[PDB]
This record gives sequence, C-alpha cells and structure tokens, in this order.
Amino acid sequence: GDGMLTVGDLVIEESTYTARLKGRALELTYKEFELLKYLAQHAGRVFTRAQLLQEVWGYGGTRTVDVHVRRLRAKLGPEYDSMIGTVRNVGYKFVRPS
Amino acid sequence: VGDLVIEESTYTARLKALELTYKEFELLKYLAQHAGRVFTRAQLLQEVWGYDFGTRTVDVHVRRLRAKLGPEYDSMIGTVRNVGYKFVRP
DNA sequence: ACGTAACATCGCGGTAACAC
DNA sequence: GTGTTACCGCGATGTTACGT
Repeated sequence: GDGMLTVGDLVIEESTYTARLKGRALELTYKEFELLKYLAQHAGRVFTRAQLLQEVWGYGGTRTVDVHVRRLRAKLGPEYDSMIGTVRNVGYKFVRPS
Repeated sequence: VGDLVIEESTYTARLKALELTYKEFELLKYLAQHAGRVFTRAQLLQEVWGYDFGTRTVDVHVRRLRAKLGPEYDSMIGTVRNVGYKFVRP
C-alpha cells in the first residue's frame, strides 16, 4: 500500500499505474485514468468541469470532460456504468456502490 | 528472478547469458528490483543515470534491452504511455 | 558505451456534430 | 445541458544509424 485506493470492486493502484475491476484490468488512457483517480479519491463530491479541468488537465472546450466521462463509463461497462454519476447543471461525481 | 538472474558485483545478467552494457544493466536491475512499479524518465534519469538531461536515451536503452531479451522475454519491460517504463513479472 | 539524428508508427484526446 | 461517436492533428514511443 503506497498510493493504492479501493472503492467497491474498483482498485486504482497509482504505484503500478493500473486500475482493476475485480480482476479485470482497465485499459484507460492517461487522462481517463487521472480523471477516474481524482473522482474516486473524492467519492460523493460533485465537481464542476472548470474544477476538473484545473485539477486533472491543469492551468472553451469543456466537453472534453463529458467525452472522457463517456469513454470511462464505456470501458467500465453496464455493471459499473453508474460509478460516475451526472449532476445536471453542475458536473460529475464518483458514486460509491452500496 | 522469473527466468532472470542478475548478478550484482559481476554486473551481469542471465536469462537462463545476456551481454548488456553498464547502463542497460543498471536500468534492468532498478526496474527488476522494483518490479511492477512504473518509473518516469526523470526518475530513471536521476536514479540510473547521473544526469538530468530533454533526452531519449531511456527509450533507446529500453530498446537495446528489449532486443537482447528476445521475443520471449521482451515483455518483461512494459511501456506505460505518458508515464514511463516498468518491469513486468511473468 | 552512449547519447543524439531522424524518421515511422500509432495512440491521445480535443473538436465537431447531432440526438434528445 | 449532456450522451455520444466520429475524425484526424499531434506528439509519445519504436527504432536504428552514426558520431564521439
């Protein structure tokens, strides 16, 4: 345990730079991994696109978050689709499984 | 050591008899002494090289390293795009 | 022994564009 | 407004040659 994180079946190991789902490795791009990581490092908290851009992208084209959110949800699959919830007129947030 | 034996003071490695350069050996050792962990180029430059160069010598060294291993064990060194490289355990 | 030279490959990822 | 999928420039890595 160095920088390892666990939420439900999602494990996000910064060390080895891998993200798993009860053993199924995720082939995430870099920004897809930094986005999923930041959101899970802050479960339940809704963030805005200008927030997520500043934190994950770094200090216009704000639908990149939405695309990356969709690429993320897509790779998570229907069984884990809902780990990224949407808050109309606010932004996104990681949704803890029960 | 999963088919791979690195001998420290001899500065050699055997993959059941790899002939490696000093930098190729320092890079393989540091990647295998921390197997599974990904290291950046800044990291591997300050740890394995003395220098902080931009340079593409790490990428070149991985390649020379990979070639010696052969298409059997060249997977032992993984690439993590936009991050760096890592040793991969069979 | 090593680190540029220099180009080939290919994946990142941001914009476009429309459905709803 | 957001879900969503193309499309394609660009840039990260691969790779080998060559100069020191």
